[PDB]
Amino acid sequence: AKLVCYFTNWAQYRQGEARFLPKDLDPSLCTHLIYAFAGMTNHQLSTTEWNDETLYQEFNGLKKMNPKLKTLLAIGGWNFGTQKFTDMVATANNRQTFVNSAIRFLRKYSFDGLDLDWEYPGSQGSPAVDKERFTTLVQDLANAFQQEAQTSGKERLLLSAAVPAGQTYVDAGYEVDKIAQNLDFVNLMAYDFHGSWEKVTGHNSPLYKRQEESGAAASLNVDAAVQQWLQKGTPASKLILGMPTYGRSFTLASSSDTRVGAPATGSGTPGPFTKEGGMLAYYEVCSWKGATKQRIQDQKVPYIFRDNQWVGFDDVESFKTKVSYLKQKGLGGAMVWALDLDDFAGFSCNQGRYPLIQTLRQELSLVP
Ligand SMILES: CC(=O)N[C@@H]1[C@@H](O)[C@H](O[C@@H]2O[C@H](CO)[C@@H](O)[C@H](O)[C@H]2NC(C)=O)[C@@H](CO)O[C@H]1O
Repeated sequence: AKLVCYFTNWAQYRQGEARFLPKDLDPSLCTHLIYAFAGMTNHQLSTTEWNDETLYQEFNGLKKMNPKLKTLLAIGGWNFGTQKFTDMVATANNRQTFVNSAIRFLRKYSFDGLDLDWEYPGSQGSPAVDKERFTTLVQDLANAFQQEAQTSGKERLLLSAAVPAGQTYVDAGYEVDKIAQNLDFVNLMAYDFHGSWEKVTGHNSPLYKRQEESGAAASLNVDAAVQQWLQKGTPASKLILGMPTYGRSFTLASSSDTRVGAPATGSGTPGPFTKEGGMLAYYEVCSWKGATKQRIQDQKVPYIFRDNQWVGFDDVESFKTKVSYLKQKGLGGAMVWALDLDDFAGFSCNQGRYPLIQTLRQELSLVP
């Protein structure tokens, strides 16, 4: 089993106990640690924060403590958008520039691989031609990594990709069968199924559908996303089930209608540490004062409300349920977004450090 965990290079800017610093990294919590995010300049891999080089040395320095650990560098993410990917994959020449830059960069900073997080080929402004060009990029990287291993005698760089759960994005961007041949593993982003971009409440990461759902909505759940990627050609051993350590929040139209599917007027109030309306870290809801928590019966996940604020999130119980699920489906492991949104310092939830991610590690039988 794998436990793939994302580190984010902006968590260092949160205040107080929420500030995530190198001392908060645990070399043996996860099997694979992915650094979010690198960017791109002139079609070439590049840093995005002023101290990335300092953090790269910390990050890969964990491997001194746990020599089994593998690290990857992720390029892209939601905010990065698509234009730079589109421009880089538009020609073989530009892809070659990128691939060669990536190998040099990963070796320079001692990363064990690259995680592609383009959100997404064929969507978010990216043209339809990018579906096949993404296939080619994946093939180009895999083949070049194989070649460099032969030339250098070093262990081959890994290639993974973070991929969407929703059929609209999957079919617009991903030749699933083809890319599965070349990716070492596939990080399924089985979250953001619902959120405050919708005008009714819905859970960030439900395992199964609700009875009231039909049509496309009935596939906006973890089980459907997993089965989608498997049936479209991803080997189970390569499919890594993503898990969120955050929830998605809504302001209710009325505090007297708190159902799943109740009318919402927008994002929930920003969290005191995360300061982003529409999401909250686990540590911002795990002990939410004066709130009312219950479970969504068929979806196997909790929601919590307080006055006109409503939040769908994951807890220890839902993480256990999801690991039981992934094991039943024979998947390659779990992935988690993100280290810094769990109660990494044990300051809020009275459940110790990393209560959610330690649950994943325990349920996968990966405890040192
Ligand atoms: C692998 C993965 O989940 N990638 C995406 C993430 O970028 C995204 O997290 C969001 O990243 C933004 C930067 O690109 C941040 O500004 C934003 O705060 C952050 N949101 C959260 C809830 O952490 C995650 C989660 O939505 O999903 C992908 O879209």
